[PDB]
Amino acid sequence: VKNGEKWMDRYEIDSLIGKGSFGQVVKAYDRVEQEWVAIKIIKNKKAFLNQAQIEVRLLELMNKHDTEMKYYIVHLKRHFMFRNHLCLVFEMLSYNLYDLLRNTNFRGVSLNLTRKFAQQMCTALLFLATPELSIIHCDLKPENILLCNPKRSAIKIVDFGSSCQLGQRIYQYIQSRFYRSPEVLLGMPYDLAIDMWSLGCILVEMHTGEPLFSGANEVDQMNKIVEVLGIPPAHILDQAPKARKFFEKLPDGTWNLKKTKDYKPPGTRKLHNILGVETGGPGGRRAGESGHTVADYLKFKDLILRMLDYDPKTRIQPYYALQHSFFKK
Ligand SMILES: Cn1cnc2ccc(-c3cc(N)nc(N)c3)cc21
Ligand SMILES: [Cl-]
Ligand SMILES: [Cl-]
Repeated sequence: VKNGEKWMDRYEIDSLIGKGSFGQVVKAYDRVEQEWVAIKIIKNKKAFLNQAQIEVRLLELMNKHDTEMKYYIVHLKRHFMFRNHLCLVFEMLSYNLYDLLRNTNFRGVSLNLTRKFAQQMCTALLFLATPELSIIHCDLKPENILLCNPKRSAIKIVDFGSSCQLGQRIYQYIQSRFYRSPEVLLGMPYDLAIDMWSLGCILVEMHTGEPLFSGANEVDQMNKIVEVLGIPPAHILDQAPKARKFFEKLPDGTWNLKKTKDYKPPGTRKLHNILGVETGGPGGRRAGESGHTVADYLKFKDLILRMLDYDPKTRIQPYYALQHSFFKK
């Protein structure tokens, strides 16, 4: 697709904004509404088309529920078929939270800005947890959270390409590795709690600048999690189909790691130190900055650890996250 190209007496293609496995996204001028739009053009291949059809049904499903909380999700304006490609038309948005991290030279944004992102994302998750919706994003990460305007801190989630309703799971290998939940790593059946896990991983990374758990593969990933959170509870591992990819069961001291050729011991890389709760924030770089008091850090550490609960049934849901002391006055 070239700049200038006109479609159906209606769309004037300008440029490529984004590319994907799914196809590509372009900045186009809508001649009818008299405004710029983002067009997500799916490749004319069964695989992407079928997955894109599910994205469109889930977005259309969301647009049917007018309430406060639906406005944290990219608005699908319309979709249509053209030159044998499915095309999704969305409102134009700005750069994503990865680029934002890139721009801070991976030094991270303030606890104050992290909080504003956190509250918006928790609100999105509460909206998707609507019983008649019950949508699991399955690919929450900085790159899939966009700024609404480059001047401002308003954010919106994008890419429902992997999304599925509760009990419409297709693939068991889902989520970006860095943001993959234990349950999905362990090959267990997954609910909306995996997005909360991802959100935990994301918020820490927005403030520190570096991923919380940057596994180079699933075995690596699980060890970097164990470094911070220790061994997962017996009852979770007893039920896990891929427990034995990572751990070994014995009679006494039921569960332990499968050591390879050599990370820190289980639960020793304390989140306390990762955050720099008592040491002036990440790399001490927040020493004496306001809204970076130890009281402020500890509230965040609590909320994050509630988000990184190993147990998805006791892991903090979105409603109770919004009512946390981290979001008070
Ligand atoms: C880069 N960019 C600017 N405005 C946008 C609006 C939407 C999208 C977009 C939405 C969905 N559902 N999936 C992908 N992969 C991209 C990207 C945008
Ligand atoms: Cl990333
Ligand atoms: Cl995925």
